[PDB]
Amino acid sequence: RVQHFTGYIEDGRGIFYSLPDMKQGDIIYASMQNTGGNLDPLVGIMAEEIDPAVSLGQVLEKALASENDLISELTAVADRIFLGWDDDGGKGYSASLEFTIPRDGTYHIFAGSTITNQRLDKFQP
Amino acid sequence: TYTTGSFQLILGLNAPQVISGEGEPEGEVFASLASLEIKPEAHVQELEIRLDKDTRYLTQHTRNLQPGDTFHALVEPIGEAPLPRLRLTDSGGKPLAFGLIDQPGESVELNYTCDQDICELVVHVDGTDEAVYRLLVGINAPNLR
Ligand SMILES: [Ca+2]
Repeated sequence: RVQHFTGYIEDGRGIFYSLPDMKQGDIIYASMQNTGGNLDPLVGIMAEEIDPAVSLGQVLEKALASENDLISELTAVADRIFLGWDDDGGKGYSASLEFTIPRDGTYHIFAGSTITNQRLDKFQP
Repeated sequence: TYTTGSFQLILGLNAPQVISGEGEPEGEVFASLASLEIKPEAHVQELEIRLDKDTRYLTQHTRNLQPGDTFHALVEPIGEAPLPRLRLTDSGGKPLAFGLIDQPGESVELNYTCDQDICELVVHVDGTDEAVYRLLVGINAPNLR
């Protein structure tokens, strides 16, 4: 059972995908690859659909003002928002995820952009 | 003189086609790298760096690291200069580690380990919050202290 999707991400505004009525014991697989631009894929899975924008924005708020160590603050926030996630598990910066369905019900898949730095003259997430 | 370069080595056991130079891999392995039996050879380098008024950012590129290797770095000021910030990124700018201030707060240290097939690292030292600092770096050298 394989399905394809294509989309566009603008300024860290993610896209939700619905997985209606999965059964306990199923295994979900995900992979997200960049096909244009400077996008850095990120994927997460959760039960109740809530917009991560408000929570992820505080991570950019903290790093922009201090040291804060982004890789620490992002992991802590992600481990709360999502039941499972992956940043760079694939070829390059592409993500890949394996997730065993805990119980019976429906879940949501979140695709979007992570917080990264892409400069060597100065640090700016 | 001696010579330098890369090479390809084909070894065979009771396989007379090897001397032709075209032997394709077959069977079950019989030989292995000898260096893997002992501790990895350490490399250490020390540099003195100065952060002028207009040059408060400094970056350095490292040689490639093989999978399983480890990286260490530390910075200590020459005098009363304040402790700068230290971080490690790859060649694209993706952060990999951040420096931790020690309890005797006179130095900053960093540690990393290699997962990819080839890793190219960049060390960032910045004081953009005649200061002079000592930068000490090592590969497979946990004894930099
Ligand atoms: Ca990624």
